[PDB]
Amino acid sequence: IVGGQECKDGECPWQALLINEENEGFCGGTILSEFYILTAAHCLYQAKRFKVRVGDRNTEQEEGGEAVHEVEVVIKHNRFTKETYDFDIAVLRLKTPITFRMNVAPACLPERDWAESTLMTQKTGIVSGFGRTHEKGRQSTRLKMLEVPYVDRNSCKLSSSFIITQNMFCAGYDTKQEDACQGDSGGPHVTRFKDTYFVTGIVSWGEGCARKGKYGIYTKVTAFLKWIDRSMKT
Amino acid sequence: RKLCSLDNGDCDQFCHEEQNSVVCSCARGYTLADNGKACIPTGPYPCGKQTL
Ligand SMILES: C[C@@H](C(=O)N1CCC(=O)N(C)CC1)N1CC[C@H](NS(=O)(=O)c2ccc3cc(Cl)ccc3c2)C1=O
Ligand SMILES: [Ca+2]
Repeated sequence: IVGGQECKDGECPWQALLINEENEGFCGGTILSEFYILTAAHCLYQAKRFKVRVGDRNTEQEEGGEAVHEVEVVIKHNRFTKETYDFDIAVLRLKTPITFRMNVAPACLPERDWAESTLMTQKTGIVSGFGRTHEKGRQSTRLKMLEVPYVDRNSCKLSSSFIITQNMFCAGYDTKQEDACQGDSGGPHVTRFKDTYFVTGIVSWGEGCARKGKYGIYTKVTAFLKWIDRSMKT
Repeated sequence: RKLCSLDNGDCDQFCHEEQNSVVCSCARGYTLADNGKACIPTGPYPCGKQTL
């Protein structure tokens, strides 16, 4: 996350971190329930074997709220394509259930019509992660969050060098130097409604980070709610 | 602006229009309150809530 603020105690409890064989974070995820994590399909090609860490706000200290979970089943959308990042979504079923506590809680899955008419029409959403704090730097050891305005669909298509499909949406800023960045992929885009946070997007891709005339591109969760529901039942 | 377009039909969470009237509902792990509008967490760590 470029710009934004540190997630303070309990503020981003649905954040999940995918960590490789060497215990380094490489992608984010969103806690959906005690057994399931939502992430980006493109993150699945970033490591051979991986685990999921929850409750971690600082990757340098061992507090006692952090827990590592092994993945039992990886459910990748069958239409995911490397070429365009269309269908950039996956659901992970964990081997053991997540214990909810301070800094560990699920985000809510909204109903489709209501999310489209009420959540995605809000001014802003919130993206979070342990990704780079600058386009060329290293991963953040602190969890960060950033308020990102929803971008007009016409504007986004005009700004982009690549196709923005109906499974994607844009958020962020035209020139203001704030955006998600490398390593934030797969993490949560949530929208607040009456002090309740609903999953609305998955951090997917961008033409660099916080570049002038460019926005962040997110997987449109509302297009996959039935898919997600089906994935969490088997 | 009428029904669900009017301040979310006064619903805490999901709003639907059925037969010209508002019907509120809630996310999994919440129960609809007696007033049929508010959503009450069924147990600890309800989805979508910042912790403490
Ligand atoms: C265009 C896209 C790319 O090469 N691909 C792969 C193929 C392609 O051409 N597509 C359009 C799909 C995306 N790329 C190029 C660089 C960039 N990588 S990144 O690590 O800086 C990155 C990753 C995720 C991001 C998410 C948000 Cl919301 C904002 C910025 C991000 C920056 C990146 O993602
Ligand atoms: Ca820690």
